[PDB]
Amino acid sequence: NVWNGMIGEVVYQRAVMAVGSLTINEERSEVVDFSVPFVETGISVMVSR
Amino acid sequence: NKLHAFIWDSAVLEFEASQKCDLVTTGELFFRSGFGIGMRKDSPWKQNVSLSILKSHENGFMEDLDKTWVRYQECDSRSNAPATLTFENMAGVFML
Amino acid sequence: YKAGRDEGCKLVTIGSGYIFATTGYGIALQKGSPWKRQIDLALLQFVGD
Ligand SMILES: *[C@@H]1O[C@H](CO)[C@@H](O[C@@H]2O[C@H](CO)[C@@H](O)[C@H](O)[C@H]2NC(C)=O)[C@H](O)[C@H]1NC(C)=O
Repeated sequence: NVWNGMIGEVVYQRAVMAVGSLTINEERSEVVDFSVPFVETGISVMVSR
Repeated sequence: NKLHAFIWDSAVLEFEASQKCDLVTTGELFFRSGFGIGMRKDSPWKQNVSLSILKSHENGFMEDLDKTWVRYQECDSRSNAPATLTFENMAGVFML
Repeated sequence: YKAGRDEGCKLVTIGSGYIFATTGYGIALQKGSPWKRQIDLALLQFVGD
């Protein structure tokens, strides 16, 4: 029940913002307040051709 | 053939192209954006609607909606391979 | 990005760009942060321009 990482820094007021490859999901958006998604991501599978 | 080109959302245009044989999309998506559920600037449903949308994205509900409503295909004939000759293509030599 | 920068193009994402969770990267902020509105508007302006 303790957040670690960039979300951990934002939650515990050690950082106002967390810029980076930060994916939006339900739990994080419950614990922090995300902005508009500025790049599309999501689960994907990469295999050798 | 009254309008040469129609600029519109990727989802709607791609669905129309998949459904209709005589229509085809171009490509090179621009102004990448997303459909949102608009609400007034001071509303009580803001956070809950956003969280429900995110949760439906996390599981397969939005994938199920795409499958049932957008991701079904009637006539496509879209490939990079060279076209296969058909009756009308070489009916001239048969009549010859 | 890794597939684009891959050497020899031996690695590919299946489905020709198949994305499952289709979320997006966001700028994390503290709950009820006063910067959310300005950051959202700025990001949307950047996308529009
Ligand atoms: C929005 O969602 C929140 C969280 O689910 C709701 O708040 C809870 O509501 C239930 C039912 O009234 C209560 O039993 C909980 O104690 C509430 N928890 C919190 C965090 O207050 C809220 O009712 C929902 N509705 C809106 C639009 O605000």
